[PDB]
Parts: sequence; C-alpha cells; structure tokens
Amino acid sequence: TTARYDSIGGLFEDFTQSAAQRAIEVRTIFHMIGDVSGKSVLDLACGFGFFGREIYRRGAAKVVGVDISEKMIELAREESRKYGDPLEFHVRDVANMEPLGQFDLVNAAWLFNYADSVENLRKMFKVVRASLKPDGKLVAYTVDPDFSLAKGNFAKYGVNVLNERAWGPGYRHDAEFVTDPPSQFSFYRWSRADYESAIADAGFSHFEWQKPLLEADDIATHPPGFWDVFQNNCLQTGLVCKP
Ligand SMILES: Nc1ncnc2c1ncn2[C@@H]1O[C@H](CSCC[C@H](N)C(=O)O)[C@@H](O)[C@H]1O
Ligand SMILES: Cn1c(=O)[nH]c2nncnc2c1=O
Repeated sequence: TTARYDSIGGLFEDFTQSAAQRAIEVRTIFHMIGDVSGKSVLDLACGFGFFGREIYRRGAAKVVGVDISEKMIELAREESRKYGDPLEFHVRDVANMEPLGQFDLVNAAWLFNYADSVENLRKMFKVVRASLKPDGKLVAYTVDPDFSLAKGNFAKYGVNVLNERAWGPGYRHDAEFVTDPPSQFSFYRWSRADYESAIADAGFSHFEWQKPLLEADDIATHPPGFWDVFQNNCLQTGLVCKP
C-alpha cells in the first residue's frame, strides 16, 4: 500500500490556509455534523487531523483518525502533541480495514474520491456502516458526480485539475494543489448511480446530497464573477448517510 500524500505532507496544510474553497467546505461540513458534545467520532482520511481535532475542540468525547499515509499520520500525531489533545491515529487503507470500534459519527472529508475502483468504493461504504452505531450517521465530502472539466477548471479556488480521463465506469482526474511548488495528486469521479448503489448495498437506508454553502460574505470578498465556476460546475458535494 502506497500513499501519494507521503510526498505532499505539510504542503497540504499550506493549501488549506490559502485555498478560497476551503472555508466553504469547512462551513458545509460542520453544518452537516451539528453538535458533537459527548459523541464518539471516527475521522476517515483524516490528513493532519483537521476535522477530528476541531470536532474534539467542539466537545467530542473520543476521536480516532485514520489515514493511509504514514507521513500524514506523523503530522497528525505531531499536532496532537503540540496541543495536548486526546486524538489517536491509525495508518490504514480504509477500503481494506477492519472495524476499530462503534462510533456515533463517522466523518469522511475527501475519502471516497480516492477509491480507485467501484469495488473499492463499495468496500469503503461497508467499512463505514460497520463502524457506526445504529443511531449514528456518516458525514462525507467528495467529488460531485456532475463535475465536468469542460465546464471550467478550479485552479483559482485552489485545485488545478489537469485532465479528465476514463477510468472503468468513472473518470480519473490528475490535479495539483495550488501551493509553491504545486503538489500533484489524483482522484476519481464515480457516478451518482454508483455512489447510491454503494450506499444502499452497505446498509444505509437514508442519504442526502448537500450542495456547498456559499455565503454573501464569500461573494463580497472576491471580484465579480469569481465564484461562477464554483457554483455552476461544482467540483465538491457533501453527503450524509444514516443506517
Ligand atoms: N484509501 C484511503 N484510506 C485512507 N486514507 C486515504 C485513502 N486514500 C487517500 N487517503 C487520505 O485522504 C487524505 C485526503 S486530504 C483530506 C485530509 C482531511 N480529511 C482534511 O480535509 O483536512 C490524504 O491525507 C490521503 O492520504
Ligand atoms: C477534488 N478535491 C478537492 O477539490 N479538494 C480537495 N481537498 N483536499 C483533498 N482532496 C481534495 C480533492 O480531491
């Protein structure tokens, strides 16, 4: 098992602090999550641990993060040492992992768009269902199936999408985060039908897609038209699933 983000490392945090789109996805994700006081939380594809750590700061009781990258987990562990917080981390490929516990909330910000096959997409959703209490929920952030590179690039928002190539029944996109120097990565755009089948066959009886929450203050702080591609050719979507 290999990890692209072993070569990205601290550049990912640089991206989160410069990219115009990051504030929108953070707001949208916490809108979906809601109150976390007292809840047990599993943060999948956790990176340096941003969401799980913020969730702990907002009141969570137990927070575990999982990422495929040894480098990203080293950074996540370093952040928890700096702040003295109780987050625990594990290096795993979520597509192949065994349950680590039963959680009230699974957060998966930029997990499912790294599944490299529909088989692995379906395995990830099964792993998530097996990690959830019956009254729990999954909150996810992923690639909108309806994105099309022909309808405009996302470089100005922080993600330069290089191409769009067929990959089984979906598409693979090679991309760069807008950092200095740019950080290469690749992701997958699976169809809405394949997502919804993966969700149902994993045992989730309810799901909802959530469009990113752009606000008046975001519009005011950029030139006119800045957000047109973001709004009219969305690369990102939220997703909430319940057992
Ligand atoms: N199959 C897999 N299992 C677990 N983590 C994976 C994965 N494929 C990619 N990742 C991880 O997914 C992360 C995407 S970046 C997102 C990090 C974090 N959720 C945040 O939003 O701040 C990277 O850290 C990458 O190593
Ligand atoms: C498509 N895409 C984004 O737009 N933003 C991202 N931000 N962080 C991590 N991954 C991604 C991603 O794959």
